[PDB]
Amino acid sequence: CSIIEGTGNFDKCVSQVESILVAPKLPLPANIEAASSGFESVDQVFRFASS
Amino acid sequence: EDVRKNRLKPLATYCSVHNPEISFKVTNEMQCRENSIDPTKPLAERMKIENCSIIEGTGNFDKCVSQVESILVAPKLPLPANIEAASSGFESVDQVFRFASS
Repeated sequence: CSIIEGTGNFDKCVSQVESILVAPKLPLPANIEAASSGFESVDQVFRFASS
Repeated sequence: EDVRKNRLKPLATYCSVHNPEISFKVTNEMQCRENSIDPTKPLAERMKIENCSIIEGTGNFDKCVSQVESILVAPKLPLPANIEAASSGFESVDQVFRFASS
C-alpha cells in the first residue's frame, strides 16, 4: 500500500467499523478483562446485558 | 451407555452451538473443536468416539505421561470453560509454575 484515498461512502464506513472494531470474529488484542466479564466485543454488551 | 452416566456429558453440553458462549464466541468454539467436540453436531454425536469400537490397554507408562501432558497438562489451546484461569494469567497447568513459583 502506497496512498490512502477517500471515497466518502458513510454506509460502507459503518459496515467496516462494525466488522473491525464493534463486532469482530475474534476479540481485539489485550482484552482479557472484558472477556472475563463475559464480553468479547461491543455487540455482546447489549446482547447479554441491557438497561 | 446412559447419557447422564457418560463422563463426556458436561463438556458436550457446554460445547453446543445453541449455548451463547459458543455461538457468539469463536474462541470457545475452537477450544471445543481442538478437543474433538463438534458444537454443530447433536449431543449423542459429540460424546461418541467416532470410528472406534473397542479400547485396548497397552500399559506403556512413558506414552501415558506424554499423552496426559499434551491433552490435559499443556494443550495448544486452553481446555473449555476456563476463562477464570486465563484471566489470572494461566491458560494451562504448565503456565502456572512457568510464570509463578514458590
